Amino acid sequence: TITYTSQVANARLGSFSRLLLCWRGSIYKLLYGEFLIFLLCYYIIRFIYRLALTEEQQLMFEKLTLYCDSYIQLIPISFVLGFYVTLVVTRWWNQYENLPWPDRLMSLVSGFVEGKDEQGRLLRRTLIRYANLGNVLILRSVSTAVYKRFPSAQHLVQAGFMTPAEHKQLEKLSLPHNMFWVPWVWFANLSMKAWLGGRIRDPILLQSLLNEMNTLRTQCGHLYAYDWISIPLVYTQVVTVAVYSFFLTCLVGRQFLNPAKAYPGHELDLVVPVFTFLQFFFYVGWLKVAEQLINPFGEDDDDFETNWIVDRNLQVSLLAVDEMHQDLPRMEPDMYWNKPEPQPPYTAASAQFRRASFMGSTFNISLNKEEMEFQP
Amino acid sequence: TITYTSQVANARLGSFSRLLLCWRGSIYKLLYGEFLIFLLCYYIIRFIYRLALTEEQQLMFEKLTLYCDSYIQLIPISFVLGFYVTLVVTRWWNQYENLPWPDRLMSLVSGFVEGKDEQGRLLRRTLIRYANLGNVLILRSVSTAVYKRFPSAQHLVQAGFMTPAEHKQLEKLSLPHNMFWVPWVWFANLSMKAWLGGRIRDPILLQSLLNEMNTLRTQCGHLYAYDWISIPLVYTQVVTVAVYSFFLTCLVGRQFLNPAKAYPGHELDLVVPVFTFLQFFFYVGWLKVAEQLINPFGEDDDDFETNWIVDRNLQVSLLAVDEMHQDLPRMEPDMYWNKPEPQPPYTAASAQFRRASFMGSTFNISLNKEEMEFQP
Amino acid sequence: TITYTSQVANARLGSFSRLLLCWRGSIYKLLYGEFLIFLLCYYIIRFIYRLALTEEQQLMFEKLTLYCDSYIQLIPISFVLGFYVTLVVTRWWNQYENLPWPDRLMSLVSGFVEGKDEQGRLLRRTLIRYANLGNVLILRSVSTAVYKRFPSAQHLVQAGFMTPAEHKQLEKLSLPHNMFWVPWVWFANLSMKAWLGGRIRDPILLQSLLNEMNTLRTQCGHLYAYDWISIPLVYTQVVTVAVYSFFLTCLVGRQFLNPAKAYPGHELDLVVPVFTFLQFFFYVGWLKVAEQLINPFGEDDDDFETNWIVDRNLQVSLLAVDEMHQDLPRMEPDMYWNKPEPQPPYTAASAQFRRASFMGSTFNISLNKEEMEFQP
Amino acid sequence: TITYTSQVANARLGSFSRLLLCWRGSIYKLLYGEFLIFLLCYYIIRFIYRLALTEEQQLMFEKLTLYCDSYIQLIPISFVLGFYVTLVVTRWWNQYENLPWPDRLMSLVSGFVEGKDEQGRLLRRTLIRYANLGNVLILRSVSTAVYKRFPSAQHLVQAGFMTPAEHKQLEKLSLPHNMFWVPWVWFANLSMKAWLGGRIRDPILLQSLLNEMNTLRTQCGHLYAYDWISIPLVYTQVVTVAVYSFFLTCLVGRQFLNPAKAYPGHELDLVVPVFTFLQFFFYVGWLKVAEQLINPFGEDDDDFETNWIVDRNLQVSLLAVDEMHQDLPRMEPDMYWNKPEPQPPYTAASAQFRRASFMGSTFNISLNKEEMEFQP
Amino acid sequence: TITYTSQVANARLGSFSRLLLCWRGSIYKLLYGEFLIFLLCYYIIRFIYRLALTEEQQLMFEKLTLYCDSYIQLIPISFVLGFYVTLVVTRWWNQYENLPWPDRLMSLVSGFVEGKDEQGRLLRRTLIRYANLGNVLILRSVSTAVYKRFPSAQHLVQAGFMTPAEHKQLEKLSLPHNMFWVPWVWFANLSMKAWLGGRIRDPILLQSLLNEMNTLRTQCGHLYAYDWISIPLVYTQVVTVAVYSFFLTCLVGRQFLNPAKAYPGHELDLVVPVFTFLQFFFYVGWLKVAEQLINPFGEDDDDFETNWIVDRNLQVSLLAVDEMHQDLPRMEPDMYWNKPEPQPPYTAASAQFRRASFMGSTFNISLNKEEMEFQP
Ligand SMILES: [Ca+2]
Ligand SMILES: [Ca+2]
Ligand SMILES: [Ca+2]
Ligand SMILES: [Ca+2]
Ligand SMILES: [Ca+2]
Repeated sequence: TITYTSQVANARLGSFSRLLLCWRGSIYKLLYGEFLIFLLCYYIIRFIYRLALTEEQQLMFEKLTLYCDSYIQLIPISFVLGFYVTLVVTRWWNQYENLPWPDRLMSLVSGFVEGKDEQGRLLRRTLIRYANLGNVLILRSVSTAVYKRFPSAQHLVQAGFMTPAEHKQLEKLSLPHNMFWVPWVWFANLSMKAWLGGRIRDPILLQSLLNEMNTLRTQCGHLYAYDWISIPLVYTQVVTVAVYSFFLTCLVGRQFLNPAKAYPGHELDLVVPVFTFLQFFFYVGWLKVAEQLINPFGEDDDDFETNWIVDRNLQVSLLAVDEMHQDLPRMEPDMYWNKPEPQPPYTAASAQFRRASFMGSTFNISLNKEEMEFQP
Repeated sequence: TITYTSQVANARLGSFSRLLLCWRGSIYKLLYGEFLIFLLCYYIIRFIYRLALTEEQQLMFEKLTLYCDSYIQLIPISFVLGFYVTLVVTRWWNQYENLPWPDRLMSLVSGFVEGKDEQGRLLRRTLIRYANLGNVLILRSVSTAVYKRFPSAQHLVQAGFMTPAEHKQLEKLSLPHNMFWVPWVWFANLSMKAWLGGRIRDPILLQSLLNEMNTLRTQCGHLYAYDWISIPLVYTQVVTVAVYSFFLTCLVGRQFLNPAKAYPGHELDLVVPVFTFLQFFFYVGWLKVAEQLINPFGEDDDDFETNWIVDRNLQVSLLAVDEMHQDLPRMEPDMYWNKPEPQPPYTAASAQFRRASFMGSTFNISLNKEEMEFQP
Repeated sequence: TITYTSQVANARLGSFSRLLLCWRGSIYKLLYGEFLIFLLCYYIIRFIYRLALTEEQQLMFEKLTLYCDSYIQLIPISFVLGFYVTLVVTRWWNQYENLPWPDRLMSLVSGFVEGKDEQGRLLRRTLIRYANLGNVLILRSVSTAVYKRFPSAQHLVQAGFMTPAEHKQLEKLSLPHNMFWVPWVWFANLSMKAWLGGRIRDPILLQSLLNEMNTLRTQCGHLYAYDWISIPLVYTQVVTVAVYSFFLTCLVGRQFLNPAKAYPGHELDLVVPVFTFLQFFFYVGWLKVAEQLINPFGEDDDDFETNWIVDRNLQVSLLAVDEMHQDLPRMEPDMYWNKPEPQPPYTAASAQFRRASFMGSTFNISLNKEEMEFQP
Repeated sequence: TITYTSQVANARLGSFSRLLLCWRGSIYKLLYGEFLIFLLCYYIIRFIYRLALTEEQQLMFEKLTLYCDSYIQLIPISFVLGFYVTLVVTRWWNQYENLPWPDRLMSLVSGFVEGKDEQGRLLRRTLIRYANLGNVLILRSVSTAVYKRFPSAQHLVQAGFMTPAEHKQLEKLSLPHNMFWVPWVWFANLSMKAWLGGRIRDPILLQSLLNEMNTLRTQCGHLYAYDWISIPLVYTQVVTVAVYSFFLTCLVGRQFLNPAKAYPGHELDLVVPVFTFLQFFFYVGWLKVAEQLINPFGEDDDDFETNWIVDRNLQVSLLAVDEMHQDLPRMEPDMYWNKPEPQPPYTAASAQFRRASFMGSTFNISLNKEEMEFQP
Repeated sequence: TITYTSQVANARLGSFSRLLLCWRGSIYKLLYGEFLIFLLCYYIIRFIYRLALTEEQQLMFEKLTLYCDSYIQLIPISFVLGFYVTLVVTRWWNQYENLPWPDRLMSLVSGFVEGKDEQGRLLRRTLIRYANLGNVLILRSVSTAVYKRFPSAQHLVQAGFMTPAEHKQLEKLSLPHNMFWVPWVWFANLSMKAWLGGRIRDPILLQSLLNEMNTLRTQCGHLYAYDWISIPLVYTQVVTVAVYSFFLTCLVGRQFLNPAKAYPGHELDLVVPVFTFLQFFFYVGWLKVAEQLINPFGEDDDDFETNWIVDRNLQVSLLAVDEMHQDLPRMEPDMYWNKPEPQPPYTAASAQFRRASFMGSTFNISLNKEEMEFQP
C-alpha cells in the first residue's frame, strides 16, 4: 500500500504532476525491465535494417514497415484493456472489503462476556483469539507475505496465534481441504458453553455474538473464493496477446526508415520513437495496473499490508476484550451540560470552514401571497 | 460542497448554460493556472519559431510540427480519463455514504435509556458523546479541515468532544495505531452497565443499540480504508502522463505555421488555437474532476463539509438524547380523525401537481366478453 | 412521471417509433427553444455570408468554414456525455429508491399497537403521522412541488400533517439546521411510552417498529444527501462546454458554401443542414436527459410525483393503522381446501400463457446404463 | 422465457453458431417486419433512381447519394444504443430479482403456526394465501399476461386467490389507488391474532414471520415502481431517432449507383447491399433487445412467465403450509453414521470431475530452513 | 476452475506473458477448431482465386476483395462484444456468489442443537443433511457435472445424500415442478420440533437457525433463476452474427491479391494474413470467454467445480455438527497472557513486510502555534 491521500487533498496546481516523481509503486518500477527489452529489440532491428540489409532487402523491409504501420491501429487494445482492468479493479476493492476486522466482534465480546476473574479473562481472550485464528488461517492460505511469515501451523503456535492444544485438535480434525473454517465452529461451541455457564446473561447477546462472528466467516469465505476462482485465464490471455502483439508490430512498423525515399510519414528521421515509447508507457502501464492488482495479497508495493493488519488485529482485539472490559473513563457532566446549542470553537487555521447549515434546495423559492393560499 | 440543486430543478432553456457563470467550484478556478502556463509556453514557442529560427531551422521545425500533429490522436486520453474518473466518482460517493450520522443511534438512545434524573441524563449524553467522539477521531484522521480544527487530542478536550478523564484513559490505552476504535468499546461496555443497572429495561433494546453503534463503526472503518488504500499510484500516473503528454505534443503540433508554404491544414494563420484551448479545457477539466474528488475530505470548494457535519451531529445528538427524552408533543385527535379519505389541500401554486393515481400499466387493456371467460 | 409501460409491453412492429408521437416528456418539448435559437443563428450567419461579405471576405469566411469543419470531430462530446448521463441516471434511480413508503411500518403499527378504544386509535394514528410528517418535512426540503404546496410549517398545520402542539414543540426545538429528523425521535419516545403502557406487548415488537422507522430515516437522510451533494459543478460545466462548443463550431463549419468554388464536401448546396440538425437533436437531447433528471424532484413532466406520493401515503397509512386494525375478512376454507394440486383456471385470452414447469437445464441429458453406474 | 442454458453448458465448436437456428425469441422474429419494410423502401428507391429519373436528375440523386453516404458515420448510434440497452438490461434483471417467492415465508408459516386441527390448517392456509394474493394483485397490475388471466377481482374470486369475504372487505376499503398493499396489513393483523391465540408460541417467531412478509412487500413495491417509473421517454426517443435516422439515411447513401460514372466506392454494382443489411440486423436487433426487455412482463417470447410463477407459488405454498406441516420423513441414522470422512461415489460419466481440494495459492511456495526461522 | 493466483502474486517481468504457455483453460483449447476451419476456408478461397478464376473473373474477385475490405471496419464488433461479455462476466460472478455454503448454518447447528446422546447426534446430522440435500437437488438441476454424478434421486439415495424414507416422502409430495425447495420446509419443521422437544433451548436460537437456512434457500433460488432465465437469446444472436459476419467478410477482404496490379495496400504478397489471424484470436477469444462463462456449471476447464463443493460441504458439515459438537481445545492462558502489546515474530523471509501503522492522511500536517489556537 502506497498512500498519497495527503498529497491530493486539494486540487492544487499540478497536483497529479508532483506524483510523477514517486518511485515506490510507480509505473517506472513496474515496466522498466519490459521497456529496456523493447528498446533493445527496437534498436537491434534498427541497426540490422540500417547496416546488414542490402538495397533490395532494405526496400522489402521498408515495404513491410509501412504494411505493419497500417495494422498497428487494427488492434483494439484500448477496448480489451479497458474492460479487463475495470474487472480487476472491481475485484481488488471487493477483496479489500472482505478483509476481516474483529472490531464489531471485539466490542460485543468485551461487553457481553462477563467476569473480571481469570475465567472471564480467559473466556474473552479465547473467543477473540478464535476470531483472529480463523482470519490468520485464511490469510496465510491466500497471502504470500502471511504464508512466508507463517509457513507452518507450528509457526502459528510459536507466534501465539494458536496454542499447542488447538494445534493438536486441528490435526485430529484434519480433512483434505483447508481447515480455516474450524475456529468458527469452536467459537460457536465456546459461546454456547459461556451462555450455559452464565457468562453470557441472555441468548439475544449470544445471537449478536454469533451474527458478528458469522459475518467474519462470510468475509473469509469471500477471500477463499477470490483466491480460488481466478479471472478466467482465457480473458487474461486475450488481453496479454492484445498488448504484446501491438508492441511486437510496433517493433517493425515504428522503425524510422531512410528519409531519402521520402515515404509519406517518414519525412524526418528522429532516432527515438518518442510517441511509440509513450504508447508503450500508456498501454503497458495500464496492463501493469492489472498485473499488480490481479492478486492484491502478493508482495507488490501497492499490495495489501496483510501482516500489519494481522498484528494490529491481534493487539487491538486482545486489548479491547481484556484490559478495556468494564474499564470505562469516569462518567461526568460534559462541557455543554447546560448549553442547549453547543458550538465547539474553531482554530485560526479552520475558521474558514465554518458554514451555515444547508436547509434544502427549496429554501429560497419565493411565492406571492395569492400563490401561497390553500384552495378549497 | 457547492450546491446548485435549486438551479437545475427543471430542464429550462439553457439550464446548464447559466451554470457556466459560476466561479466557486468552477472549472476556471481549477485549471486557470495550468492554462496560463500552457498559454505562456505555446506563445513562447510561437515567438521562438517566428523570430529566432532560420529558414532551414524553420523548415525543420515545420516538419516536426506536422509530424507531432499526426500523433496527437495516437494518445487514447479519452479512454484512460474515462475509466479513471468513473472510478474516482464511484469512490467519492461511497466515501459520502460512509460518513457516520448518529440519527438512528440517537433515536434509540433517547427512547431506550431511561431516567429523567441527572444519572439518566448523564448516561444518555455519555453514550451519544462516545458515538460523536469515535466519528470525530476518524474524521480528524482523514479530513485536513477537521485536523486543522483539532490538531491534537487536547483540542478535542478544549472543544468538549472529550473529557480530561477520557483523554487520560485514551493515553493509558495508547497502541502504535489509530485509536479511533476505542469509543465503540467504551460504548458497548457502558451500554452493558446501563442494562445491568436497569436503565435499559430489556436485552433486545441493548442489542438494537449495539447494532446501530456497530453500523457507525463499520462506516468509520470504511473511511479509514479509503484514506489508507489510495487509488493505485500506477493508475494515477498513467492518466497523468496521458493528459500531460497530449498537451506537451499539442504545444508543438498545434502551432500556427507560416501560411506561405500552404501546408495542408495550415492555410489560414489564426493567432489563438481556439480548439486546442477547448481540448485543454475539456481534458484537463475532466482530469481536475478526479484531482478534486480523489480526496473529498480536503479543502476544495466541492469537498465535503466535515466541520459542519461534526458540529451539526454534536448539537442534534445532544438535543435528541437530553431535551427530547420522553418530551413529546401533546397527543390529540388529528384533522382527519373521522375522515376516511383524507385530502390535504393544494395552494394555487401547487394545484397543477394534483394527479390521479397510477393504477398499473394493465389498467386500460380492453378484452371482449368471450376473451374474459374462464375455460375448463 | 410519463408512464408508457403499457405501450412497450411487447416488441411489436415499430414499438419505439409510435413513441415519437408523444409531446409530454418529449425531446421536442425539452429542446425546441434551444433548437429555434440555433436555427436562427445558423440562418443569420448564412445570410451574412451570402449577402454582406465581399469576394475576399467570403473567401476568408469559406477558409474558416472548412477549418472549423475539420475540428468539429476533435470534440469528444460522445465520451463526456456518455459518462455524465450514466452518473445522472444512476443517481436518479437511487433517489427514487430512497423515497420513503410507510407500508412496512404501517403493517407493523396496525398489528403490534393494541386497543380498539380511542387511546389505541390515537396512539396508532400518531405514530403513523410521525412517520408521514418526517417524510413530508424532508420532501418539502428537497422537492419544489412539495415546497410550493407547503411553503411554511403553518401550511403543514392547515393541511393536517402537523398539529398546533407539534408545531409549537418544533419551534421550541429549533436549531440552525433542517429539523426533518425530529419526528423520528418523537416516534422512538412514543413507541417506548406505548411499550411501557402495555399497548405494545413485547419489546421484540418494539424493536421491529423502531427498525422499520429507522429504515425510513435512512431513506430520508439519503434524500437530504442527494439534494445537498450536487454532481460536482466542474463535471457539469465540462459536459456543458463540450455540447455548446460543438454546436457553436457547427454554426460555422456546417454552413453551406457557394457550390461555384466546388470545395470537397460542398458540391451541392442544400439549404437545411439535416444531419447537423439530427446531431443537435441527438447530443442536445442526450444532455437534456441529464438536465431533466439531475434534480428529479423539480416540476418537469418526467420528475417524480412527490405530491401524489405524499397524499397516497397519508391516506393509505391512516386507513391501515385505524380502520384495518384487527379488522379482518372472515377466515373460511378456500376453494382448494381439499385439492392437493390446485390449478386456477385460464381465460380464453390467457390460455396461451399456460406452460409446463422448467425443471432445470440438466433435465434432458441422456446417459447410458454403464455411464450411470456408480464406481467403487 | 426461452431457456438455452443446456445448449451452452460447454464452450464447444460453434456453440453460439448453433443458436442462430432458433426461431422463438430469435432476432428474425423480432425485426423481420421492419426489415421487409426497409428492403421494400430500398428497392423502390433503387427502381425510381434507375428508371424514372432523367440524366440530370440522376446526377443530382447520385451527388446526394455520396453526400448522405459521408454522414451515415456522423451518427453515434453505437454509443446511444450501448448505454440505453445496458440500462434496460440492468432494469430487466432487477425486475426479475423483485418477483416475490413465498418459499422463505411458507417455511416459517409451516414451522411456526401450530395445530394439526382444522383451525391450524385454516390459519396457515389463510396466511400463505394472503402472501399469494398480494403477489397476484401487484402482478395483475404490472403484467399483461396476468391481467388477461384475471381481468377483474371477480376472476380472482372464481380462481380461488380470493374469497367472497376478502372481495367484500377489499371493496369496503377501496381508495383511488392500487389496493395491492391490503393483504400485507391483513397478514400482520392475522399473525398478531394467531400469536395472541397461542398458535404462535413466541413473539420472536412472529417477528420472523413479519420480516419475511415485509420482504415480499418491498419486492412488490419495487415491481410497482418499475411499472410506474418508465425509463425517461426522452432517452427512449433519443435512441429511437438515432436508429431510424441512421437507416433512413442508409436508404439513400447505400444505393448502388451506375458503375459507368466510376465513383469512388461504387466500382461494382451488386444488387443486394449485404453489409447495409448486416448493419440493419446488428443495430435494429440491438434496439429490439431493449424493445423486448423494456417491459419484461408483456407477452414476448423472452418475457417472464408470470402466470407459471403464480400457479407454481400457489401450489407449492399451500402444500408446504398444509400437507408438510409437522410431516417429516423418518429420522434415522444415515449412510455415513460412523464414517469420519464421507466419500459419496462417482458414476463412470462423472469420475473425471473428482478433484483434489484447492488448499490456497500459497500452498506450493518453497522456503529454505534459514528463511523459515523466526527472528528476535 | 484453473487457478493461477500464485503465478500472478507479484507484477514481475512478463508476469502475464508466462501465462501464454498454459493449455488447460487456454484460448488455444477454446478456438483451435474454429481457427482451423477459418484457415482451411481462407486458403481454399486463396487457391480458387489463384488457380481456377480467369483474368476477368480474377479482376471481378479483386474488385470484391477491395469492396469487402472497406466494410470490415463498418462492423461494430468491439462494442457489441464489449457490452455482452461484461454482462456474462457479471452473471458468472453472481452465480458463484449464490453457491450455497453450510458453514454459517453448521456452526449454529453444532452450537445450538444440544445433546451428546444418539438423539442429539441424529438431530444435528439430519438438519445439516437437509441443508446439503437442498443444495445438491438444486445443483443437480443446474449443473451438468452434478447431474451426470446423480442422474436420478435413487443415485442420491445410493450416495447417502438422501435416505429411502426421504425419497419416499419426496415421491409422495411430487408436484410438476422442481422439488428442490422441500428440504427447507423439512428443516423448518424439524427445527421447530427440536425447540419444542428442548433440544434448542431458546426461540432466539431457532430464529438464528431459520435465518441462516433461509439465506441458503435464497442462494439456491438465485441459482434456479440464472439457470432458467438465460441471457436473452436475441442479444446472444446479435453478438454471434457480429463476430461471424466480421470473419466471413475477412475471408474475402483479407485475401492477398496479385501484387502485379499494385493495388493500394496489396503491394507485397505475404502468404499468411498474420494480423487477420491476430484479430481472429482477439475477437473470437473474447467471444469464447462468454461461450465458456455463459453457463458456468458445465464441464469446461474454467467452469465451477460443483462436485468438489458438494463433497467438501458434506464432509465439513457432518464433521462440524457431529464430532466438533461441544468438543473444544483445552482453554488455557495464551502466549500474550500478561503482554499488553503483543508482537508476534517475523521469519527472515517476512521481516521486510513489518510496517509502521498508517495513522491517517492528516498525521504529518504542520501548523504554527498561532494557527493552532482556538478563537472566541
Ligand atoms: Ca499483486
Ligand atoms: Ca479534494
Ligand atoms: Ca428535474
Ligand atoms: Ca416485453
Ligand atoms: Ca460453461
